Amino acid sequence: GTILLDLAPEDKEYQSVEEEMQSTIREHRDGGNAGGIFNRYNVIRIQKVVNKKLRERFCHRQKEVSEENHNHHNERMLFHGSPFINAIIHKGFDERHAYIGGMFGAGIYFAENSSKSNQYVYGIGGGTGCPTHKDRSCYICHRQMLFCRVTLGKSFLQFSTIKMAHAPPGHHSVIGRAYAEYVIYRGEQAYPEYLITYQIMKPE
Ligand SMILES: CC(C)(C)c1ccc(C(=O)Nc2nnc3n2CCS3)cc1
Ligand SMILES: [Zn+2]
Repeated sequence: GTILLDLAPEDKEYQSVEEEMQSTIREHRDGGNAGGIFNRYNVIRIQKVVNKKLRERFCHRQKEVSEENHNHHNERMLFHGSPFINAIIHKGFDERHAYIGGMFGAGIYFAENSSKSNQYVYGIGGGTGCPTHKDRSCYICHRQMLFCRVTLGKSFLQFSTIKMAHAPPGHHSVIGRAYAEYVIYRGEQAYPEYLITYQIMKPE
């Protein structure tokens, strides 16, 4: 099944992913309620997910999208957080477990900003936080999030909240607008490329 490759801190690839993660921390409108308070992550581990069934399904989808998007994937690296990352890296994304409460409909959601996704690591609104301390801003418990290859194909820009079950005709994804949220409606338009294990760090 799924094989995890551990990246070394010396690898440029490691240093790019951590750079994307550290440099996209923002202040969120809920004052850090869901995701905690921090200016930095402490990155513990970065692992590359290798799964043959999933790579195959991703590629397949990727080709269909290319055809309808002038032979462009429009692939982006985006974050995703969920308390079921473990099911994700073994069975892929599953739109049947879509974010029912999502602003732009029932799809699978991704962020440019790591701090956005981190808000969903323990559940929606941050849930009741970590299992041990029930603390959404815990600094001890290890969190995991995904930095994913996401096939956006042709994106539809939505500036209003609106329940969508699927992308608009001729489109493969929705970009919704504070900051943009990227939504896909098919699980195979995302591959969980990097599994990041980390902590949020208490500001000094
Ligand atoms: C399994 C349950 C708890 C239903 C679930 C529901 C929604 C999400 C999710 O959408 N997470 C996420 N990661 N990055 C972003 N988001 C949404 C904003 S941008 C993850 C898990
Ligand atoms: Zn904890």
